[PDB]
Amino acid sequence: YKVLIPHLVIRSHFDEVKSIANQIQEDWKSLLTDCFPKILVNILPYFAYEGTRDSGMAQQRETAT
Amino acid sequence: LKSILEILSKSPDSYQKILLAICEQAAETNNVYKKHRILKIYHLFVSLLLKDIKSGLGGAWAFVLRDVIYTLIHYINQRPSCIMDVSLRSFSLCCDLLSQVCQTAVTYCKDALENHLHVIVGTLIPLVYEQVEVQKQVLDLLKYLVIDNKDNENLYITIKLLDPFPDHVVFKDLRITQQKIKYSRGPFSLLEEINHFLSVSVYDALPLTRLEGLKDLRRQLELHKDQMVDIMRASQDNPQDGIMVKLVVNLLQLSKMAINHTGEKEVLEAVGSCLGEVGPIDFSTIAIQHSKDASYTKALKLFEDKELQWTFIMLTYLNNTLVEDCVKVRSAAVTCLKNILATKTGHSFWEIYKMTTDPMLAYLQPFRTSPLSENHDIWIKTLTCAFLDSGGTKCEILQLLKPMCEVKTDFCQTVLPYLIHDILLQDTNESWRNLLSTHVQGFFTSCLRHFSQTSRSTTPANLDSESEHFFRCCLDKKSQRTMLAVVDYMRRQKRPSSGTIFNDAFWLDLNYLEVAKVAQSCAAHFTALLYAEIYADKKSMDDQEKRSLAETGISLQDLLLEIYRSIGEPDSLYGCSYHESLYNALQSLRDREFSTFYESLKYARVKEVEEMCKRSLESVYSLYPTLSRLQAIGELESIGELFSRSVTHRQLSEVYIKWQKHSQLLKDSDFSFQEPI
Repeated sequence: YKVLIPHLVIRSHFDEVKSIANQIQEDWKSLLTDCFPKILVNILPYFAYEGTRDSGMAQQRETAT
Repeated sequence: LKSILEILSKSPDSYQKILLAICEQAAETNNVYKKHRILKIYHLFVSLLLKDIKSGLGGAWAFVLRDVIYTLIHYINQRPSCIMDVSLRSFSLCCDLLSQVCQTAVTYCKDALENHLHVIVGTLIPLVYEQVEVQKQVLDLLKYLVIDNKDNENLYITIKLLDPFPDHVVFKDLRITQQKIKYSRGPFSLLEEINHFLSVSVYDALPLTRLEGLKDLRRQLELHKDQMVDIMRASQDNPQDGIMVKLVVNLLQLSKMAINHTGEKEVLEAVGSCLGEVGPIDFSTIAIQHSKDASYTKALKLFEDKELQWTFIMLTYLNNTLVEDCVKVRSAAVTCLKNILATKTGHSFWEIYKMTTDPMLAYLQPFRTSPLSENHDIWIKTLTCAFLDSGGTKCEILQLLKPMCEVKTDFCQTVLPYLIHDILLQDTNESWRNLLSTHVQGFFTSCLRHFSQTSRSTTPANLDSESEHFFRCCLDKKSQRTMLAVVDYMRRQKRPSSGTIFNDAFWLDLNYLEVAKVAQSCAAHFTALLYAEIYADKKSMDDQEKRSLAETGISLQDLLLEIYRSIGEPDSLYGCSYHESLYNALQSLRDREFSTFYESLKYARVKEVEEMCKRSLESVYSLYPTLSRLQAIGELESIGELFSRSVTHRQLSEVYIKWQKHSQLLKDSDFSFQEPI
């Protein structure tokens, strides 16, 4: 859990960065990976919605990157 | 992957826009709902994480900054209503850092375009009603005029294009005089004929310039350090013979004559920094030797009246909030801003929101916002021994008083938020550290009734003895002893007694030599005379007690006589390398056709700068010798023209008329005033 929280933040950041559609095959693979990771723990979307501070931090990190 | 975010980050921008719009703009909607203040703090931390290499990644840093600026400009609707002061502070900090770090042959176009975007925002300004800090930052930006390139001057003109806008003439009539007087330099086309016309219009619509000139000087005093105003002000006011006449007429007043004192304070400001021309700036005042009847300095910050609306320690709460607002510089202060964000404890909902909406600062500061373990206090009273051992006898007063801060962090469990803020604030500088130390120690030791009789009656005396016994510090022991001011003013609230001497007896250790000798070393007559009278009264009371029951006290009269001799008053004294300077001055002034007049003027300037540096604390009398030296500088300036150009018709007669006028002005003087003259 203590590392899954940061792992969940990193996975959200990676999905936000790889949800592009320029490259067909890479984009489809990244979208499938993001869809499989959201339903992996089965509480990832609810946790991301409840974590307003985590979402703000992820948005700030994406803007800085 | 990072190269796309660095250079190719043009289509990823619209991609992230589509991402945040997938949920019907919910991302930015929640960002606006949460006021995005935490997001701006995170962006400030990211910007602080920068500054590793000026070149190289500097381009990517500028790209990220421009992207943040674009995302900030994308919505202008509720940004002025939500947050403006923090954004203005960040912009001012980034601009001054740019101006201080920029050098020759640098990629200045990126920061030039950033400043262009800032000016575009300032010109758009949907809420055209701007505040005073905006104009302050504008005036601070317009200071850079000497080493700027031609393109930079063109950009500064494009910035100044906001000046000829005739809407909201209030701030114009306020600061156009300052904007014009900031042009004291000579080589230019002055580039602001419109601003000069506006200044002339402001000066002519009100056909008066004498006392409103001093009022404009007062309005200039509240600006920043570098002004470069006094030279032109003196050159414009000194030829006006009505100023001194009306001052002599209005000599029947009682106060408000500290113009020269405020000028000297502004000169004492920013001494260790560059631009040492403050000396020659102040030396332009040749209309002197008339502001008298001023014993010493006075008080300031009249906001204390509005501060004393809350009866309890909430005044100290407001003072702490003001200090927190003042701590806004760089790293180790964004942690203070996070602590401010953490001040939303139970007290914020209980007592803080009582009267934090009426005052002026409360119109913009607090609306952005909105129980711990317990221990004992015996080990700290035991460690007071090592606390006293680490008191003084060592240099580096910063890390010498840091142990005092570590000892004061021991929470006296009476009020929670004070201790919470003391524990959270471990990054501030020594001034704020000493202020918080004095305040918290005083209040909590006054709240302590059982441990103050033992520790707070012996430890301070031992500290004073160790600090006085031939082991002192570089003037910081004075700021340490400033605790006595809080003891005499704020600490006397609790323990209600009709006697202030009794309150001082309850609080302090009642020493007799560990304070008088400190006052004599500090050369501050105020506390010297105060504690002298207090100790005289205490000795009288002790003698009365001894008679009722039935050094060395008597020699203190010699110390009192020494104090009276150190004051400099005629009723207090007895009522109870200039030879070489004159030599070189005469040598420079022993030839009529001699070009060393400028050399003599520079010598006089250097000597007066040395005299100013030697005159510390700006509280001792006898500034009239330096005033007469300024008069002599002016006389030498006049003689340099008289020796060269006396042709047409008796200009020396007009010079002698001016001399007679000056002598009539100096009729209100005495020996110590006229003998050097």
